[PDB]
Amino acid sequence: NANVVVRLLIRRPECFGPALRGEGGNGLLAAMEEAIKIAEDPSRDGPSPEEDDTIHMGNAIMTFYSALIDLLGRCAPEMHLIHAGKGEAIRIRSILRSLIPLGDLVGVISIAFQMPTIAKDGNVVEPDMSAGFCPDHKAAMVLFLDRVYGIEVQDFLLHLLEVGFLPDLRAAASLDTAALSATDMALALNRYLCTAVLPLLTRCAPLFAGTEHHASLIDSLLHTVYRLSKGCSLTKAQRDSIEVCLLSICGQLRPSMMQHLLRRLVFDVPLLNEHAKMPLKLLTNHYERCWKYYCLPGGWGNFGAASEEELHLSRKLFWGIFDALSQKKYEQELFKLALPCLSAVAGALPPDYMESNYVSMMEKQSSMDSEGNF
Amino acid sequence: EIQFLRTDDEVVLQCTATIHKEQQKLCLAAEGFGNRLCFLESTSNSKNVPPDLSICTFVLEQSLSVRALQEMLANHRTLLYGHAILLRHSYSGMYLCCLSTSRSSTDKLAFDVGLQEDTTGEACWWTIHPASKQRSEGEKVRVGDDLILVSVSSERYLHLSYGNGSLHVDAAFQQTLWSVAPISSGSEAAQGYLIGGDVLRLLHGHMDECLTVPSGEHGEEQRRTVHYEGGAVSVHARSLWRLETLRVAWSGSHIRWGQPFRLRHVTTGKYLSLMEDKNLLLMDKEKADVKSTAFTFRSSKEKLDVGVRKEVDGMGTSEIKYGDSVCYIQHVDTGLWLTYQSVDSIQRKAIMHHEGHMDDGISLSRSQHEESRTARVIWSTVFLFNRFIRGLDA
Repeated sequence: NANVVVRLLIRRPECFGPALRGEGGNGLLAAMEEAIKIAEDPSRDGPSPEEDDTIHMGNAIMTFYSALIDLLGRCAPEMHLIHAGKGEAIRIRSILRSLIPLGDLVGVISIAFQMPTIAKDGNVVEPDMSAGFCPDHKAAMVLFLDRVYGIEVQDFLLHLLEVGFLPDLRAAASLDTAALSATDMALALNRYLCTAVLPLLTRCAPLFAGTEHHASLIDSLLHTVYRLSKGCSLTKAQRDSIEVCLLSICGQLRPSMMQHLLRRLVFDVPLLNEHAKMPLKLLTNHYERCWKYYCLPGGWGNFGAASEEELHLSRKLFWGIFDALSQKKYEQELFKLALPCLSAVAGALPPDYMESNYVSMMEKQSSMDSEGNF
Repeated sequence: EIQFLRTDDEVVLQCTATIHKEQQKLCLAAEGFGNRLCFLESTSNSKNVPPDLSICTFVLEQSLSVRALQEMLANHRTLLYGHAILLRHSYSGMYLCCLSTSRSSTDKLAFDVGLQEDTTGEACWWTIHPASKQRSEGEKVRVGDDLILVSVSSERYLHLSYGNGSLHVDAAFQQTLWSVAPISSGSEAAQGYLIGGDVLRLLHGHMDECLTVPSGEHGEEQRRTVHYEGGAVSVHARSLWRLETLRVAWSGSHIRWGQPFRLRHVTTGKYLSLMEDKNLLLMDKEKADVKSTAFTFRSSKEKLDVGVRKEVDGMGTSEIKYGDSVCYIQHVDTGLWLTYQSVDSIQRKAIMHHEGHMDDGISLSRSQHEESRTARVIWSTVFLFNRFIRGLDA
């Protein structure tokens, strides 16, 4: 049913909309921008001479193009058939690639939303969902980009992460305030990120191996995802998806890159609240994998060794977790997940390690303060 | 009684243009060396500008079913609607294909149609479908049919692009009706007999002086005259002429006495013609008119007119034999006979006379395929390099 539909749609190219007709069509990204302008303008948006009868034409165009792209992405052949080498599947994928350029998808993803804001009186002003650009529109873009073009290059992955994925994650992490948490924008953005973006980054985890040159974007991504995980309104499925994504990425990352995330973890884990569930496992996995980096003086030959600041952080984490467990009431799962982390940290730490009297200067934990995080 | 397109038949693909409310017949053309792209050659203005069918002719190698072609890719037949055909360009020996690289002729979806060397892949193969509801899948394809072609690789029709200022041929989702015209059939050809589109030498006299133009004096205006010369010029490429008939369809048939044709000088690309001052001078494709550039082969000097003969829609009967037959050239309109001025290698001038000498008969010698190919290569290369030199000089 996919091969028939694709052939029918290419037989009648008018089905693709004026942007993609091809006789001087502006393009998908230009169509989305014109839709933004139309949805902003009152005259072209409305009839301009019961409330449900109001059709926001900008949103209508956006939804049409998003639905078309989603349908084509679903019509794209499955990966295993292409690996087997079926000529018809390869040809269908080639046709879809010809129809939709990758640059247009990247641009449409790069388009940013309009975030809700709180007013002078404290009543948050909310953009109407029935009008304007919605994350569901980008969901179809991501579906097409994953099922047709595919992300198999670290350079493409990093470029996408820098241009389109990271800004939305930052917006979600910034909309985690108490008043703005339950808003429609927040819920829609969480549903988009936890079902389209994060699973993509989880499936593309191996590409994260050789990212030494991009050592800042990875750290930004880790902190943003961790803040989103600490967010409150997230459902159980969304929380699980974030946990899986973070555990997958951190496992493939280099030992040195996780220093910044370790600095945040050593300040939140000792609380041993429910939110520490995922940090405990992340620490356990990290110190089980990269144990040679810490214990042996040589460490990993390619990776190197600790800077003794990581060692200080690790010892502080170990002792904080130990004390918190000591004065914490016995919880079954909490204890059976805290014990492996303590054991892994103890194994990783060199037995004869030097406690440096040179304490850090201006430890900026108050910078990421408990309330407001900044 | 009805003719079917068969494999190993040399044909051309035609399309109709409706620019500013007129019917303009166009043929698919491509030259192997240099530009691999495909362009359109006009055959509607045959009276004013001769068409270059030599780069428009194609040959049908194989006509396999879709199932058989898919099986093969996984690993004198008569064309039937729905089969996949392989077209080989006669001049270049390369096959029509979808290049998968677009020139961006205001159509992002469209692809470019060109020529490719290898046969492997699904780009070279094209499916033939009925363009008329009278025909149906599986039926034999008549010679006088409109055919719609779909690329196996991209499912894009062979499309004629009106939208751009110049006419283009491309692979697009819109469909354009193509008509296939039978140029010639290889099997019916008779050895030693002159057929249309042969590169040949016009040998004169016992000394076998061949009708040629002045040598490479670097003067494109001095090379425009015509004279009889003997010696190494009979082996050189400056004595090669291409005989082109005035008809598009069945242009590769057997040449008959009393059949008008145009003689084209291969290396210079200019057509033989008669001046108003009664002198033989080569002019250009743009100003080669039929009235000036039409010649005839006549068996004898007799003044009896050949009258009018019904043009047979077939290969015809063999009537002119290479070497054995002796022919006399006569201008179609003026009726004058080509002759030597006999004024003094030999370098005797070719003048165009009412009566002429008694020994004005010529002999016809066919040229090897390699030699003809090399001469056209020389012409196409000198054209491009002269353009390059002029641009650099500017």
